[PDB]
Order: sequence, then structure tokens, then C-alpha cells
Amino acid sequence: PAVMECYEAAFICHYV
Amino acid sequence: AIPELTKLLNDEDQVVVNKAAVMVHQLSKKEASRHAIMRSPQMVSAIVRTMQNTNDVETARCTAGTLHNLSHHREGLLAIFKSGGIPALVKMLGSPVDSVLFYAITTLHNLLLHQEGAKMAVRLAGGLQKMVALLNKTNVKFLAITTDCLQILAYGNQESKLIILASGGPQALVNIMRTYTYEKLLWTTSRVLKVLSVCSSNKPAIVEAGGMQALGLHLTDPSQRLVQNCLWTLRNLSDAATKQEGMEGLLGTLVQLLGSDDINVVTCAAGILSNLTCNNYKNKMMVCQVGGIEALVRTVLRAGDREDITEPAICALRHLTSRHQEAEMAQNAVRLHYGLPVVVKLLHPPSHWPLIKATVGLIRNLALCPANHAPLREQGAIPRLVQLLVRAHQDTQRRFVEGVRMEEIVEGCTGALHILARDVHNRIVIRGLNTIPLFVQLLYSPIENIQRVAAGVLCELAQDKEAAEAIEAEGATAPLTELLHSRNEGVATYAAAVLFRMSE
Ligand SMILES: *CC(=O)Nc1ccc(NC(=O)C*)cc1
Repeated sequence: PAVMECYEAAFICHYV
Repeated sequence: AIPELTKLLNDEDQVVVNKAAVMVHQLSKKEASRHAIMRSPQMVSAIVRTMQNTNDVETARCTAGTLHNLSHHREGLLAIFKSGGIPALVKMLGSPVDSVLFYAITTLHNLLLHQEGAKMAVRLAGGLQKMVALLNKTNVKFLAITTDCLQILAYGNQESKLIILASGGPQALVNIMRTYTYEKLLWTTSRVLKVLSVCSSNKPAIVEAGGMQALGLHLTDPSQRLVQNCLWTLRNLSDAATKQEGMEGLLGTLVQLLGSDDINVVTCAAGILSNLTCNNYKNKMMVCQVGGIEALVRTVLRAGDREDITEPAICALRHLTSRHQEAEMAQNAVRLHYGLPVVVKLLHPPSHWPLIKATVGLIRNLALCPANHAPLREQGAIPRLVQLLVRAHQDTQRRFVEGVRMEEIVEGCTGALHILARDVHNRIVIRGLNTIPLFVQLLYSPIENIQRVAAGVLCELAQDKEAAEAIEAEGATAPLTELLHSRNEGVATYAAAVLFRMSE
């Protein structure tokens, strides 16, 4: 929540 | 009659020199008299002075034809060379009639082939510029001689390649490639372009002239020497042709060429395809549509230890598995084409660092597909990626091996482990290898990219309370709270993520 959906958005940026 | 015949050419009035020219020409077609023409320097000189000064086209054709017949023997060859001949026939490469043009280029060709010091002489006279300007002619035999002349001079001479480039060399040589079918002319032209392709200044000029597509037309020719010279030239230019359009036919042939029995053909094909798929989304699709994933996997299975083949093929697989539409399907296709076991195996020796670095990046992109998590695990990818990570990190602590950046392995290994940690089973293996101390020590790295993959794999591991406590036990809270205010947003997001999952 809030901080976690931040992480998944930056994860797609790093590789996908 | 040789002693008297020099005066009739060193004299005014057309017919006197014309007749003499149309009289020394005949004394050249006969061996007994011709042996006496080369024997006399006053003769040889006089024909050179007449040829480059004449106004009548029959004198020009008869003189240039006389020296051409002289150029069939050693003593006549150096007679041309000694009597200042080369500057004259270089001048005659600008004649408007084709007879003297033919005679001059064949005489210069014989001199370039059999006369010592003629390559330096032709170069100085401005021959290279004249030869390039003649490349717009239409006689393929004339073009074959002219391009072989250029190859004789450009081979191993940097100054020569530059002059050819300044004269519009590449475009004229590319035009020949995409117009004619005479094998000898195509093979000779390809030799010139191969020599020019090793020069960084000729590389974009050949590419901008459409030389990549032009060489692709002859990849299926029955001449083995022509296809391999075409392939070698394409390999050289490949890194400077990542923007060209109209690559559909070339890419299609290269994919088919990967199944070749010839070792050099396969190596060149993988090498060109690797460079051509680097940061070109359009090329990545086309290769996938023609079943390139299958072809490159089979190519890797066939190479085994041949790293000159596996390194470019795995590079191309790395390109085709990320940052384009069909990348998801290309990630599955590597598994569906039985490629996963070979990819992991290539992480282990006797693979060297170039191959390893390319394989890690592929595994990184392969791990994006959750259907690849288990089959990568059962191949032993996790303990090997950690083994490489530990060794690479141990080397950066000494306060560039085999050409690879040693911290690029730290970023690549940790990044691949970050992706694999998305799966819970993979997390068990990562955690069971004692890697949390290493992942916390990487937070203190100054390279922002290493800090990002380290906090990333720490974030996935922290889904489990037991792992989050161990991470906290290694004093990760302090560097993570500092990384909260990192200039890199991806690290701040990751650092905030690991601290959040430390809720207990
Ligand atoms: C908090 C948050 O939303 N962070 C965030 C969102 C998106 C990205 N995207 C990229 O980096 C492309 C990063 C961080």
C-alpha cells in the first residue's frame, strides 16, 4: 500500500 | 627502325606523330620488334610524352595501346615505371574515349600487380581519386579491373582508405554491389568494401550509402568467397547501422544463415544479428517474426565451447528478450525451444567473462517471465549467479578483467537475483546461501546502480519475517534510512520499500 505500489512501478522501470 | 622512330614522335605535325604512333603500335604487336621497344628508353619516354600531350584520339589510343602491350613483361614494366609513366596513365584516366581508358587502367593494373614501388607511385599521382571517378562506368570487366586496383592500394594503407572515402568511394562501391551480377566484379568490390569497413571513418559512409542492404542481396549467391566477404563486411559495419530502415530482407537471410554448416558464416550471422538488435525495437520484432529465437537457441546448442559463436548469439538473445513488444513471447520462446538448460550451463567454466556477462543479462531478462522461474532454479542458476556475484564483489574491493567491467557483474548478478526473488521458492535458495550480509554490504557501494539492485533483492527477501529480521540484524536500517534521500528515485523507492516491510 502506497509505498509498495511505488516499488512495483519502479520495478517495471528497472527491467520491463 | 627504333632509333629513327623516336624522332617522328618528338616532332610537330599530326600525321608525323600520328603515323609514328600508328607505326610504333605495330612494332609492339610483334615480339621481335617489341623486345626492342622496351630495350630503348628514348622510345619508351617518347610514347609517354606523346600520350599525355596528344590532341588526336587515334594517337591517344595508339600510344596507350603501345604501353599496354609493353606492360606484359618485366623489362617493359619497369621501362614504363622508370620513364615517368605512371603519372601519364593517371592523367589518361580522365579521357572521354573508352579505348585509352581501358588501356590505361590495365597498364596501371599490371604495374600495381608486378612492379615494385608502383603502389606508392600511383598513390602520389592522384590515382585513387581518378579510379573512384571511373566507378560510374558500365563495362563490368573495366569495373573489375578498376576495383581491384583500388583494393591493391587500399589494402593495409590507412591514407589510401581516407582518400577513397573523400572521393565518394563507398557510394560508388555500394552502387556496384546492388546493380551488377558478375561474380568477379562483385567479389572484387566486396574486397574493397571489406578493407574500408575496418576503418571507423568509412563505416558510417558505407552504411549511409545503403551498403548493408546492398551486401544482403548477395548473401545467397553460390560463390562462397563472395558471401563470406559480404558477411565480413556486414560484421564490421553492423555496430554503425542500428538506425537503417529496409532491413527486412537482410535480417531474414541472417536468421536462416545461422543454420549453416560453415563456421565462419554462423559466427558472422550471430555477430551481425547481435549488433543489429542492440537498441532497435524494429529489428527485434522482425527477428522474432522469422523465428529468430529458435534459430539462435539451436545455434547456441551447436556451438558448445565455441565462445566466438555463443557470445554474439547470447547477446542477440539478450537484445530480443527486453524492451520491445514481442519480448514477453521471446522470453517464453527460449524455454519452449529447449534453450534454458544451455543458458544456465554457459554461466559455468570454461566460459570466459564476455560470455558470462552476456549470459547473466539474458537470464536477467529471462527471469522476467514467471514461467521461467522454476526451470531456471532447477538448472542451478541461483547458486551460480551468487558464486559470480561473490567473486566479482571480492575483486572490486582491491583498493577490469578480460575486458569486462567487474562491477557490471555485480549489477548484473544482483539484478538477476532481484528478479528471481519474485518467486517464493527462489527466495528460499537465495536466503539459504548466506547472501543477506553481501546484499547489505552492497548498499554502501558508491555506484547508484549497484545500490538499486541490492535494495531491490533485499525488498523481495523481506516479505518473510525471518529474512527481514536477519537483514535488520546486519545493520541495514542505517544505510537504508540514508538511501531514503538518495538522488536516485529508484533507490529511494526501493529503500523505502525495504524499510516498510520491516514493519514487525
Ligand atoms: C512512489 C512512486 O510512485 N515512485 C515511483 C513511481 C514510478 C517510477 N517510475 C520509474 O522510475 C519509471 C519510479 C518511482
